[PDB]
Amino acid sequence: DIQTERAYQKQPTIFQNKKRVKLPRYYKNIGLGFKTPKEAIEGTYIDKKCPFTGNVSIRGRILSGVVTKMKMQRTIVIRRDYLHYIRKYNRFEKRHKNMSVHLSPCFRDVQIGDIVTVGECRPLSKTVRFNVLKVTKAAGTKK
Amino acid sequence: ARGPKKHLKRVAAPKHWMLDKLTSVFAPRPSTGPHKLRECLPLIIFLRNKLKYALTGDEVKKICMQRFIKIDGKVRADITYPAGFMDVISIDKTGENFRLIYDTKGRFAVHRITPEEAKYKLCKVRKIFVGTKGIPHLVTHDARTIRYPDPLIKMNDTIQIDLETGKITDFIKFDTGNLCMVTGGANLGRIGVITNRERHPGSFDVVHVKDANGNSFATRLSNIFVIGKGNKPWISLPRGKGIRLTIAEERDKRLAAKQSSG
Amino acid sequence: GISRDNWHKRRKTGGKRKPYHKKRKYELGRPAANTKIGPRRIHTVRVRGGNKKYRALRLDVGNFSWGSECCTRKTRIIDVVYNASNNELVRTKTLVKNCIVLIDSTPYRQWYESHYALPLGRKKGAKLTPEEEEILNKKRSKKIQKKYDERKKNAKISSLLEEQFQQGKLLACIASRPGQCGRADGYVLEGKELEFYLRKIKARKG
RNA sequence: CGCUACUACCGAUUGGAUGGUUUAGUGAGGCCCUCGGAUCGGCCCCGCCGGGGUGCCCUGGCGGAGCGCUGA
RNA sequence: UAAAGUUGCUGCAGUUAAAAAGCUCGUAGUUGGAUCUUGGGAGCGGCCGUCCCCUGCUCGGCGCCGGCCCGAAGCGUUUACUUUGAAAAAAUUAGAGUGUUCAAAGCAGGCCGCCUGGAUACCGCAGCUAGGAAUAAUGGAAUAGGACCGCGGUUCUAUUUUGUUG
RNA sequence: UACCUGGUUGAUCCUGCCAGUAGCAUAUGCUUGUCUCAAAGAUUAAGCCAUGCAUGUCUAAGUACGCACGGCCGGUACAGUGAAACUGCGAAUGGCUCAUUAAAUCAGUUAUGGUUCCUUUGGUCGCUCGACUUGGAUAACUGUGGUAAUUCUAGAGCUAAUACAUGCCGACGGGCGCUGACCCCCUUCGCGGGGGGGAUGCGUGCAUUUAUCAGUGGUGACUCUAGAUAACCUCGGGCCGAUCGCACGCCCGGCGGCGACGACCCAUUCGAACGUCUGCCCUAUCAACUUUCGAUGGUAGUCGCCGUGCCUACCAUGGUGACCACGGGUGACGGGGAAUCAGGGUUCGAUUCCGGAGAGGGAGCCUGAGAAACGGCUACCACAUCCAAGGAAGGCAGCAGGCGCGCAAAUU
RNA sequence: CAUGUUGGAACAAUGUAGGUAAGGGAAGUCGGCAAGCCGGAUCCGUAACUUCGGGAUAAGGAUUGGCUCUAAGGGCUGGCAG
Repeated sequence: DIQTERAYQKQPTIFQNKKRVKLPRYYKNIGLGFKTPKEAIEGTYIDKKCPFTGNVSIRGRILSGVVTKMKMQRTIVIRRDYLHYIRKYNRFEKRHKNMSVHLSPCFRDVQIGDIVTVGECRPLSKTVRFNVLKVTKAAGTKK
Repeated sequence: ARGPKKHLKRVAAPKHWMLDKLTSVFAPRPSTGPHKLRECLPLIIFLRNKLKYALTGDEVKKICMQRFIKIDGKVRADITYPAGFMDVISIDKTGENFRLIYDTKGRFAVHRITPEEAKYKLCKVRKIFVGTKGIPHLVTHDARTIRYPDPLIKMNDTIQIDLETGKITDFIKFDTGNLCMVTGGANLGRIGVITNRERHPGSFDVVHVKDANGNSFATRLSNIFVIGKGNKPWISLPRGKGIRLTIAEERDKRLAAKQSSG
Repeated sequence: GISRDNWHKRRKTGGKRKPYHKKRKYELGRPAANTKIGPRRIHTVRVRGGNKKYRALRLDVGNFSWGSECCTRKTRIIDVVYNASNNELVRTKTLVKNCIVLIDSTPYRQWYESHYALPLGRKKGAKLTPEEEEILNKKRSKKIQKKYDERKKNAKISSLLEEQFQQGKLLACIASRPGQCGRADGYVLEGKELEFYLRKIKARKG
């Protein structure tokens, strides 16, 4: 189910050796008014880098982007698309700066083309400095 | 650049000293102290250019090393000591007391006061702290860490303290309708009443401040310093009383000054 | 020396970086401690900001906490059993953080004797002839014996810990960093975490 | 096509000369680790007896080790 | 560098002066028809010219007696656009004052101890913020896994309450 | 000031360049009376340097027994000066140059809830049952010496401290959490029972670890700040004052003022350091690049001041690119700015302000809060000095000045 | 099976058949003839030219013993146990 790894996956807040005659969870609210999902409270997953169940503090820039690649382990590549202005030719030009965001498994059902609102935190890895705070799927919704 | 810098170039000095560039390359880099390098007067600048007791820098050496100047009732003998906002400078021999209060333009005014007015000063709380054994501490804007302050004196309030003891004499809470002075930004050294503080979670909060002539300017919460209640302040105010009369209206008074008194 | 810089290596795109400055000091690497289990040897490092950092090269006696019964005792470290990171840190018996060890069992059995007035270990029929320890299992009042008779109902130990008291050595997990602190502080394994590390020990051996 | 003047081109020469990065080999010096032990001090029970409590003994003028243990 | 409208966004040329691929398909790129609260009122300016509207359920009163509403605050399709504010080192430039004897300058000076300056703008974009909703993108109900309801149950944890004591 | 003129022809109208025209900032030619500002070895050679200087420092307040001076005549040690010299702070600022470096540097904007910080400033400096000054060297000195030579140091003989060490009177009488001889009391038919008093021994205040009773205060949000209990306290140790001189007064061997110096820690100030968003010149005769010897992620450590493939073991197969990746060039340090401009642009920015980098090329480190420091060391590599041939010594892209190089740039 | 159709004793020259040589290293010679160097495997790296198949084991590098360990790769019985 969980703990397929070499070391025991647990949370460093809870203690899970109570004496007898359903272990509890460590959740938190992220701040700036974001609804912490049901999957991060009723869920069983252990994740170090999750901003609901794990240890990370969201502070600084809240950005948005559209999901591109989902082939990594608990990480996704989003695309930010913007228009750079040139003063000489009084027009714009399409650019993009696609970035690597950490995705918590409290977002259980995500596909490509979804719009994720991501928050700045400390560097998680070499090129990961953002966490998905909410997922807002595009047009369609059903088939 | 492998350690802390010790010189200050006269060109790259804070703008509100008014230091003429043709004199020297360097300006008085203020000694580390209770206030920041940008937003403070060093002692030499106040005692040389503003008062003209000293013609040179060796003369503020000869003044300070006879120890007549006492900053906040404490005898300071360092020519580059950073005297910031609301810090009261006292010359004991002359019998003159000067409070450092911001001008209409955003400069430090040569504002004289009574000896009664000298014994107390106002300090904005920067944070509260819980000490080593549930001792509430309280750090001000001049690094004053007062211990056992009143449980109602919170984060952004203002405390009137006595200088002899260093205890809290009285306090003012951050109320909408209290007087305040903007101590930074574009609106530097204007007195007005608070109408609303815009709550932006994460980023800085902005306060809308209305002066007596009926003019609404906004600023960050970092620069606002509450100084009294309603219409009357707790401190002596300088000439003008931080109205900020506009460049056309200044020429309208400068006309009448040299036309009437001639 | 050993650089800890992030600019000596490639970009995200996969292009070779150019160095704009050479090795700075605040980019600093010291060689590892590799803290073996032996008679206590600790060196000190003068670090950035003139602070200390204690390089435990050997330490034999740690300080482990029985989180369930709540008693922390300065206990002897004996043998290393598991290491999640490197299998060659169990062959060369080193002490790093989150490393599973066998600690002495007698300072916890002593406390369980004193606090509850029960035995732990003690084989079928194996009773005490010199008579020192067994004077702790008898002779209370008829009303402070009644104090102890509240503790005895909520006494019974976990049956997976029963064996680690009879063998005389407890599976413990180090929590501090012997390289940095000059200490081997940890906690005794019980519950699901114990069962997990018991399987991973037992899995290979056979 | 024949004379002169100048500028580029192909060209056998397994051409030549300067750099730049770098594979191998050897590898100075510093740093860490395990040692090491040139040396320099403690301390002890005896011997000649002081000096003072009554042979115990508080400190010393000295010779001597099993260099006894111990520090740098 | 200007003259160079002889490198062109403003702003050039391509029948013959130099120049349109031999033809069509075609992916990025670029660009994309029309369509959705408009009139009319309403008091006061002097037949006409402004204000306000086709929005809602923690906290004070001008209060009446499970309540008849206005005052401060958590809130309400997304973005570009424009408007204002914040925040933005001086120096330089633009500029205000001032007879360095004029000027370029500089930050000083003026009146018989006093008075008085040492302003002010500009500071592309990117981020922050609050108005405006035309223009241009974008969202919603069509296997109804629809909006508004008041209803009837399935389970968990606080407190308003069980005289102390479980 | 939103501008044009000459030249293809026998002559004409065009396209189109060439040539004139004005500014600017380098060189140079000829010429020169006054006065006021004033750039100046950047371009080529981040080429080489003889000589001199450029970083030293004491008040009443760490340490004076130099008679080098000196007041006193005989004072219970010490008047005042005083070279040294040891202590402890500075030398990591400044100054110079632009060699490298193209999302790097740097600019605006934000994060440190992810760290460190000498000093300044303000707190705390009898909260911990638990000694009227304690050890023994060592410099200057004295007296002996070695080498041609260095800001070389040896052997011997003294003596100091805020250097190096060691340590306790006081507060001190207790208070508080386990452990428990026995004590107050009846209930019921004696056992069960409902609450208190206590002879003890132990543990005692801020760092490492784990726990819950919890969560006094705060945050947009903490595994926050505090509070409680069980242990640990690194011989290469967290403090818990053997320091100094101004006036010295109270009281019958105690009390007391005014300041230096010093101190673990907290909060400041100066910062620094790593990260967030967006932004750059030419090039396709550079179209795919990265990854076994980390490339992009996961996990658990190591190391670091801290976050992180920074590094190591296991895994996963990712990461970037026509919206120009990757590779290459640049007479490329970046920006504030500068020249020219109707309006839009074009070109320049080594150059006094901010940030960066380097000290002939690389590499490594000692000390310190802070250098990977070069007016500090340790090696190699070029260049080069004195030599009695054994050995020492050196880093002007600091201020002057000399050589070279040049179209090109100042007084030892 | 009895050393190839015989034994014994010596250890001269010159032979035939093996080997090794300091320093140099083709100067020897018609001519590197003869001899010598290289050699297996595993991991790197691989040019001109090309009939695009090759060239190619191009050229050029590194490692290799013994011992004690770890890791991964399978079947039978009613995501697990034996």
